[PDB]
Amino acid sequence: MRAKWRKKRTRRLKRKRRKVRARSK
Amino acid sequence: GRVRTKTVKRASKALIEKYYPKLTMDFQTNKRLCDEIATIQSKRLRNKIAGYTTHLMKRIQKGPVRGISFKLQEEERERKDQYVPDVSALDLSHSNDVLNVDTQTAELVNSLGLKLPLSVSSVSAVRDRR
Amino acid sequence: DNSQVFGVARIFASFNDTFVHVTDLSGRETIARVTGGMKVKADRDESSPYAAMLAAQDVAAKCKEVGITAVHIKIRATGGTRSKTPGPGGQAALRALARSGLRIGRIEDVTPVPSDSTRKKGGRRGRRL
Amino acid sequence: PKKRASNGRNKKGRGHVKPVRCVNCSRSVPKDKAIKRMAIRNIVEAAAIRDLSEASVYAEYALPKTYNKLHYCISCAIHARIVRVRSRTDRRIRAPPQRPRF
Amino acid sequence: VLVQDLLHPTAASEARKHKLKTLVQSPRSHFLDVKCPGCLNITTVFSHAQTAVTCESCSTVLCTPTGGKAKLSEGTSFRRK
Amino acid sequence: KTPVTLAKVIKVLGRTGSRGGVTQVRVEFLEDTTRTIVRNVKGPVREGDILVLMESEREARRLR
Amino acid sequence: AVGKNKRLSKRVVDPFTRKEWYDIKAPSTFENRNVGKTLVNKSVGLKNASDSLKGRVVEVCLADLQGSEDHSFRKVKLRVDEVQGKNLLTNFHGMDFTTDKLRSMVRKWQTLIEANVTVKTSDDYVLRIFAIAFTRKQANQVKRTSYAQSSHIRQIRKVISEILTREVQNSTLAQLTSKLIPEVINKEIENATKDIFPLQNVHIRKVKLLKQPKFDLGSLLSLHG
RNA sequence: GGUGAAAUUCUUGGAUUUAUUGAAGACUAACUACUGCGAAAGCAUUUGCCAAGGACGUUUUCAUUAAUCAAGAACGAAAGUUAGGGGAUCGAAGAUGAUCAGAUACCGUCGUAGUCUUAACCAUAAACUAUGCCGACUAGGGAUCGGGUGGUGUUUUUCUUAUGACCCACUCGGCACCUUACGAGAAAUCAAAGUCUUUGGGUUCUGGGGGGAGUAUGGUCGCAAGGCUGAAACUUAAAGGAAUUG
RNA sequence: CUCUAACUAUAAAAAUCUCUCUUCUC
Ligand SMILES: [Mg+2]
Ligand SMILES: [Mg+2]
Ligand SMILES: [Mg+2]
Ligand SMILES: [Mg+2]
Ligand SMILES: [Mg+2]
Ligand SMILES: [Mg+2]
Ligand SMILES: [Mg+2]
Ligand SMILES: [Mg+2]
Ligand SMILES: [Mg+2]
Ligand SMILES: [Mg+2]
Ligand SMILES: [Mg+2]
Ligand SMILES: [Mg+2]
Ligand SMILES: [Mg+2]
Ligand SMILES: [Mg+2]
Ligand SMILES: [Mg+2]
Ligand SMILES: [Mg+2]
Ligand SMILES: [Mg+2]
Ligand SMILES: [Mg+2]
Ligand SMILES: [Mg+2]
Ligand SMILES: [Mg+2]
Ligand SMILES: [Mg+2]
Ligand SMILES: [Mg+2]
Ligand SMILES: [Zn+2]
Ligand SMILES: [Zn+2]
Repeated sequence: MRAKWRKKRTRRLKRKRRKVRARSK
Repeated sequence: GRVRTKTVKRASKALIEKYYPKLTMDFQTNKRLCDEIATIQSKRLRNKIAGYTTHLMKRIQKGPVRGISFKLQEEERERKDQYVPDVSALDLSHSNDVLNVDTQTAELVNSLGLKLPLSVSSVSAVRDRR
Repeated sequence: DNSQVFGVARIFASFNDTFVHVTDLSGRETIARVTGGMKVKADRDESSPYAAMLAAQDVAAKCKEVGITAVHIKIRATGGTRSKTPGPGGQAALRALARSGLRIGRIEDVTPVPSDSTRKKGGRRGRRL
Repeated sequence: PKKRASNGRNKKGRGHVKPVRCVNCSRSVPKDKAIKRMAIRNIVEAAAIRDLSEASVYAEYALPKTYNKLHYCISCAIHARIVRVRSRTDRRIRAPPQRPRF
Repeated sequence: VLVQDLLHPTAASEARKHKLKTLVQSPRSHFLDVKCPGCLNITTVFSHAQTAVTCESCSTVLCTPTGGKAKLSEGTSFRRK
Repeated sequence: KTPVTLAKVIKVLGRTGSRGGVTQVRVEFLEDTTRTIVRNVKGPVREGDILVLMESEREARRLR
Repeated sequence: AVGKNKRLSKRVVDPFTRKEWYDIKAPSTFENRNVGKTLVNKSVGLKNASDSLKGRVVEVCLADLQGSEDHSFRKVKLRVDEVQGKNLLTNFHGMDFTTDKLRSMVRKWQTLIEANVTVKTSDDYVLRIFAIAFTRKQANQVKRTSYAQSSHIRQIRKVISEILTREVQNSTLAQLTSKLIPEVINKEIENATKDIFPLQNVHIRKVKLLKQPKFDLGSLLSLHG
């Protein structure tokens, strides 16, 4: 693994969860 | 691919060192010599030693060289390095009697408090690139 | 002058398909546009010296037919953004022009060079062949 | 580990340097770590200097030369034989390799 | 090194070294008495003078501004005082 | 056309080619002896031989 | 070398049979007045050859136009204006350096000084002049380099600017070329800037035309004869 | 055209290469260096204006006004985001023809958003000298840049006194370099990473095995991307540094 | 103890891999 891409995956998860929260409100 | 290995080289070199007065430039004569005067078990090794010794004979007669230093060459160097010329070539005599110096060396001589006949001259201190 | 008919060879030598394109002193009227690819079959040895040599020989024949004897060569590379470096064919074309009867004079390096213009092709890490 | 004291860059006090593009591989690279060779060359080789000479008016021409300053990358330079991987104790010798033609 | 008289160094050492480094620091500058070519009025001038020191008698410059010691008027006469 | 040319090698320039069988040779033409050219030749060669060329314009470089 | 897609989105004629030759004569200031020959299509009214010729440019080394080899590195552009018949008259267009000398004298360990200026000449010609200078090792150097301080470049650059301003605004392009042939202006610059720094090998680069008044037929007639 | 090769794509409506030009936008080669400046990011055409700054010089002035910095603040590469001005090259996403078993990757031809700007944000980079700042000292040698000193120095000629540019010698300050250990460390190596078990000059900030993870949540700033602050449950006996030999 | 000159030019494709790791005092 290369920490760049792990951070990219984590930020993708962050974006997905933030969009879910925005749709929830 | 024949390179005349260490043993033959050292044996022939020692033969040179100890026997050069009694050696010639002819392969057959040195072959008979080295067979009679140095115990060699095998004929092939004897012949190789004789060949290398003859090659070194031709080399030495061509001129004294590295490594080989026997009695005659050492005596020649002894009588040749004891060479002493005539008057010392400094002697205040050669190169326009009363030799040239520089002003700073002149004042060294003056500060020493000795005579040391002198001839002052500047330097034109320009530093050439060269 | 010795009653000579001057011309300009002005070779353009990229790393592929060396060009030989002679014109008059005014530079506008073209003679013998035949190039390296004209005289080779592979379409990939165009940069090879053979293509340039045959092109130069045919140019020389055309020049002898039209009267231009002495030449003023202007060697050019692609230059500009691309590598600033002369191609291999153009020099052989120049030599072939030299052999075949014609005369030379004032060979020039007319490589177009920029003063850092043109953010150019390749990307950050560049070619990755 | 510290491979080279000068970091193999030769910047050491500039912060940032303007990038330059490689001649062959077109890689952007800091201009100091952009190994550079002054390709100063005669416009034709000796195999054609004669050929041009007898086919030349203006006898004894100056035969003008072509100059260029190749700014390689490092990958092309090591691949295209310009720079050679030398031994550890020989890295610290920065003089050109002993008078190419003597 | 390793054995010195820092208290009695050679005068050459005093001269060569930068000031503020001597045992006691004394400014390398000095004061000079200078005669203007026009009027005989003598004037006292600091070696590294800053402003153009015209004589009070007449508008004749005696020193010119410079990073180091001021440059004179090429005709006036200076003596170290 | 029969522009066959003859050239005597004066120096053997080692041996070139990945195969290790082709020789670079510096041949001076028998006609116009003042001119010399280097060319590639396949087969055994020694200096002093005289060799045949269909083309004499082509300069031969190393065969990679 | 055979065929191609030929995405068209015999009737051949000879190129040279319908073509004809013309001669070029240089301004009388130049030494070797005969320049060479140029190829034209055959003269047919309604687009006569005269319309095509006037405006062309001929690109010739200065050593050719003088005879000696000391002018090898220079290279003059001439503009085709008047057609006499079997011979055409050309006015001065521009003058330049060959790239080889320029690249040769731009070496390391000596910074260059460039001086650009845009000046009207004596009569009406708007021109642009470049000046290239290089620092010189004094013949006692032990420091291996001859960099100049930006103040020195400022002074030398300005001085060259007024030097060119005077030498162009005072005399016309013909007299300008008269000064240009024996490069008196170069040694003038070297002398005028000698007190700043040695400044090896100053030269005038890319004498570039910008604008011309109307035609001045009489000027051309006086130029050639 | 382009390449290891191959087409993709433009071509007698004459493509490509020619000569003049013109257009817009971009950058500022070659000089360009173990070289300059700045707090850092960074900064390279000319000229004017605007203020600013270090170093040097200073027998000028105040006399502790200082250093580091929690809280607070200003700058802060690229990429990103708003709108408006641009619109050339180049080019993420896409469109294409090759490579391969497959290739929406590497080679190649178009190509939006972006690169360029004006206001508004964002504040992160391998922002690296992976070395915090201010101090003092310790070892020799060269050069380099800025400044100032002496040269009865040389080139310069405006007869010549003045400049300038060099040569020498000295000094102050900066990027650095070479030899070396007599010190240091684990070693690479360092003239600072020394003056440290002979442990003490003043100071801020960081870390306590590795994964979990710079993740969950709570704040906090931002329109947005996300930035700062920031654990545990659990799991593991190693992960890691340096050099040595294959 | 006076010395500042010569140069060339390649990047086709190439993926994967099972046990079994242990012993130095006289
Ligand atoms: Mg590779
Ligand atoms: Mg490594
Ligand atoms: Mg390097
Ligand atoms: Mg066309
Ligand atoms: Mg500078
Ligand atoms: Mg700085
Ligand atoms: Mg520049
Ligand atoms: Mg804080
Ligand atoms: Mg941006
Ligand atoms: Mg926009
Ligand atoms: Mg594909
Ligand atoms: Mg793609
Ligand atoms: Mg691959
Ligand atoms: Mg691509
Ligand atoms: Mg494109
Ligand atoms: Mg950070
Ligand atoms: Mg850090
Ligand atoms: Mg820091
Ligand atoms: Mg932990
Ligand atoms: Mg983690
Ligand atoms: Mg948050
Ligand atoms: Mg390791
Ligand atoms: Zn490269
Ligand atoms: Zn007075």
